[PDB]
Amino acid sequence: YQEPTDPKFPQQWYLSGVTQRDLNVKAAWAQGYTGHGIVVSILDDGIEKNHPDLAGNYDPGASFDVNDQDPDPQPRYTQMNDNRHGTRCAGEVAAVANNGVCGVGVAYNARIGGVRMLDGEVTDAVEARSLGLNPNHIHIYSASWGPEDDGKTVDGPARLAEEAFFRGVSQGRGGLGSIFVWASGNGGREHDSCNCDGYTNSIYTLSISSATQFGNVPWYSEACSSTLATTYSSGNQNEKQIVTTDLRQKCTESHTGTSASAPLAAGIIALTLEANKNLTWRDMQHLVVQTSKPAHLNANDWATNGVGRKVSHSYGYGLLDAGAMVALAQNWTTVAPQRKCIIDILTEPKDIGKRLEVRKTVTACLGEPNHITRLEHAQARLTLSYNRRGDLAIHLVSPMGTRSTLLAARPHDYSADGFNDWAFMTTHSWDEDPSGEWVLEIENTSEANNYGTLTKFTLVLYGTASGSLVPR
Ligand SMILES: COCC[NH+]1CCN(c2ccc(Oc3cc(C[N@H+]4CC[C@H](CNC(C)=O)CC4)cc(-c4cc(Cl)cc(Cl)c4)n3)cn2)CC1
Ligand SMILES: *[C@@H]1O[C@H](CO)[C@@H](O)[C@H](O)[C@H]1NC(C)=O
Ligand SMILES: [Ca+2]
Ligand SMILES: [Ca+2]
Ligand SMILES: [Ca+2]
Ligand SMILES: [Cl-]
Ligand code: NA
Ligand code: NA
Ligand code: NA
Ligand code: NA
Repeated sequence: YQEPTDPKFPQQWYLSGVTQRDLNVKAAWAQGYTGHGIVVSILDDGIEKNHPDLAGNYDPGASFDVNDQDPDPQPRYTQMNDNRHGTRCAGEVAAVANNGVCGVGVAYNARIGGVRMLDGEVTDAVEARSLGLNPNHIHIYSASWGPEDDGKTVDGPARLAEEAFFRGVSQGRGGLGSIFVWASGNGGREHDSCNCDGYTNSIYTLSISSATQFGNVPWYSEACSSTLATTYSSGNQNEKQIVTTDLRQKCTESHTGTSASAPLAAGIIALTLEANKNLTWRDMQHLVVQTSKPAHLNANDWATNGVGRKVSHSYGYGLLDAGAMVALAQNWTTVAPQRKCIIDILTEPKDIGKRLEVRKTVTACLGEPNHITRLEHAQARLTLSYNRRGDLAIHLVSPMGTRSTLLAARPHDYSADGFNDWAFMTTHSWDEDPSGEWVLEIENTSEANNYGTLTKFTLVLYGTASGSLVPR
């Protein structure tokens, strides 16, 4: 195998590293996987389709302009170069290799397109038409943004966009399901807590956080239980950043944030899909859980879950490992159909006050076709009132003892509107048996005499009843 000759490939440290601080992408290339036949679309501010490092892989069938309602996602050029982000992300996935220009994409033989959707008012219809673009042609969608990362917003897909997620994972990709890759957020300095973002908090999105070059949690990172894994991105000014294509046929060395991590993951998922085109949307999440690597990622919350895997709210299961992903994909056995076990927990509303604990022992739908012995995602769908929402912290403990943070205190969130059937999601109990005692903890982290009431707690379990591996 001959590594790329592109002039900035040596600067793509998160691919070309020889120090083991990389995504292990060369190992996938050397197994023969480069993204050939796979189609990825960047949901963002447009894509410079004539960029010298994108044109050779550009796919009009992976593109649309939902801001101006036409097929051409070319960015709107401005003095401040506002609409450059989709072009940066596109090159992360699929910049052309061995052509003397900039660097390379993770999946440098994949086809790449973009939906111009963020350069205008982002409505529910705009979101739905983007998520649902050409779902039997596009395999993988990459989205780096969501509701405001101000540390005080709770929002997610409205009805059309949520319908687009369900249609995508159910009928998309010939019934195997669209793969939606999401950035978990850039709200770290606002103390944002990313289960409050219903896009990354969705089970239908494969959610990705960031690590700095020296292996630390970047200033912009949001911790939450819905995240599944990590790719490298930017950090402090002694740490390198992401190197990729830029607007006006240029090359940047200063692409940053969790919004630069999701495209790298989308590229790795493209290599993995080339290795096994029959993988379902759930299969892909299983592969990420099983192959991602905690080693040398620094966090104070690494915890071993009930099946022996280390998990962090900053990093999920750790750094994506492209060589391991493509190796495990090749002989992967499709998972069983998804079961869903609904458990209404409360027998009466509960005052929250300073602290509330709710304990319930469940059988996880024993005796039913939705019996789950092998968990995937779990949700605590909560309806509660509180006088100042950001003073709340919420934890969920599984029968195996895994403590998922559902919500951390958000100092800027002054809302008195509480949570209205908000489906807080955790990935940290993946492959555990969910039968037994679950514990929900709601705590007032402030010294103020805050008040409110929990009126509904639905525990929703997803998973199967077959196929488990020996614990790690
Ligand atoms: C270098 O940085 C470049 C600068 N760039 C500027 C533009 N930008 C940006 C602009 C707007 C933005 O707003 C948003 C805001 C949302 C949240 N939703 C919630 C539902 C709401 C409609 N409720 C109802 C009841 O009907 C409409 C807004 C979602 C997304 C979103 C959705 C999808 Cl499916 C894919 C992607 Cl990608 C984003 N997007 C997020 N980001 C990102 C930064
Ligand atoms: C894809 O997986 C399904 C489910 O196991 C199987 O029935 C089908 O034969 C597979 N298709 C290919 C082309 O391998
Ligand atoms: Ca256009
Ligand atoms: Ca190149
Ligand atoms: Ca956020
Ligand atoms: Cl469902
Ligand atoms: Na965000
Ligand atoms: Na997700
Ligand atoms: Na444990
Ligand atoms: Na149990």
